[PDB]
Amino acid sequence: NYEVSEKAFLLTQSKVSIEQRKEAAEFVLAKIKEEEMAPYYKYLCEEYLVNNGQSDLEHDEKSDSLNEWIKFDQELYNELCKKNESKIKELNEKIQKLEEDDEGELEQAQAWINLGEYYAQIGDKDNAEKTLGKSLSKAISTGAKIDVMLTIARLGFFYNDQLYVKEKLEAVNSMIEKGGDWERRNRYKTYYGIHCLAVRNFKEAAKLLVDSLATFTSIELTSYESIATYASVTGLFTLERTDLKSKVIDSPELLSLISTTAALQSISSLTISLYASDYASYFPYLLETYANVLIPCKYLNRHADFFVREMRRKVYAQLLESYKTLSLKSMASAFGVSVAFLDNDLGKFIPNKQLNCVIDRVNGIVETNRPDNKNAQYHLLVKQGDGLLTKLQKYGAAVR
Amino acid sequence: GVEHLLRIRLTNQLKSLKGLQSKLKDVVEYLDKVINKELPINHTILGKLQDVFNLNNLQKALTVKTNDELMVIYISNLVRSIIAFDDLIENKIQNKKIQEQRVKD
Repeated sequence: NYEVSEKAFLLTQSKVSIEQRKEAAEFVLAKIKEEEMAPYYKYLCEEYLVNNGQSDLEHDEKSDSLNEWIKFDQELYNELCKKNESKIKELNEKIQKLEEDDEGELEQAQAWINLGEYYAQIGDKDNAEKTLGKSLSKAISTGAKIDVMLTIARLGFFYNDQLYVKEKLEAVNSMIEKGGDWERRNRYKTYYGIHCLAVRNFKEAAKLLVDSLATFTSIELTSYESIATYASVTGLFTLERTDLKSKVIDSPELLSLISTTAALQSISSLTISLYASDYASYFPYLLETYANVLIPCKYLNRHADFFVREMRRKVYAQLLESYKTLSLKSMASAFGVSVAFLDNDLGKFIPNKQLNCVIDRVNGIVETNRPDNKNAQYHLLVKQGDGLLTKLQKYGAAVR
Repeated sequence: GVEHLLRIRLTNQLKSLKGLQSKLKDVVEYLDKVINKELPINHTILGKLQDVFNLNNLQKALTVKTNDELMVIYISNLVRSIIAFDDLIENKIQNKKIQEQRVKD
């Protein structure tokens, strides 16, 4: 269900082109004639409002925005009951006869597991996890448990529900912790970091994506280079510049990945320009980054403007370490900013204690604040040193 | 052998003051004898006496540099602040003992 999830994701916010939502809408109507996508489109209008929420024919009666092409016509309306008879009335009667004839054990479990995948395309989630629970008691080895954790993971992928799905994803590994091969051991930890990207835990969850996407891909939902853009942007985002030379710019998979398609423009254009300390050509590569990468990708657009605040402070911080004092004519008259427009970027970063820099408003001499031998031994020691008696007397003064 | 027949930080500092008065009482009594009444034949010993005073008996020229030498003393208080907090580690663990006594009681 990645095709309808990735392409129709442009229905959230697209400020670039109008045909982006139109071209992606063709894949929605093409894939829905085979398998039922109806519960996916119903949630699109129930998530974001006053943008695309008025395009549904029957939810409430509304017409708005630019898109008349996403809807259920009189054909799919009559096909709504046709798919329900095949996915419920037809399948449940065949499995019910298996319990009466008592044929096999794991074969009956795989029947409920395969049937449980149809409930994801139905839109009733109470019977989705119920059928998986019936096959849970019939599951013996780890072969039948592979598709169980995949169907449960689709509940948060297909319905975009990060609340009730993460409880079931953790319940499988917590009740019985085995993992089998290290391939699945990374799968239980991958789904853990997916729901943490919705709450935006930053480098905690995002550090596992660059490791998993550079080794193995499920290959069933998508391809290797389609979701590779998630690890390309978060690669330089989470990892410091010191380790970018031994990891990102030199990699067996990444250097062969840029030759597959030009839609990345991260591990190549942004990495080489950042390692060369040249910000003249580095910034125009960011112009095609957010547009052609962050917006179309799902988990990347969940952040969007959350990337730059961490990245914009870091790109200048690395330049301040290479010189004691810089010049305003280098920043204002050359690369990324003008004179007056510089106050908007570094103006809000310093009061947040993100970086320490000094700009001269007369002679135009940029000055860098260097802690020298102070560092965390003196100043930062006082800050985090007060937490010793703060956390001790918090619950300690009340005894029991 | 003599220890068996005969048988901390504040006591060690007590001997320091006794050595401070030794510097005071030895110089004042000796120097006052050479000067004023009854000058003995001297200036042979005086060269050795003033050899101590050149190097608040020592040097005020390092007062600016002394603050850099005092830094090690300030560093000793950096860890000691946690060492004083390290006593609260056992102090918090010992809280479980009495709390356990109330459960058994």
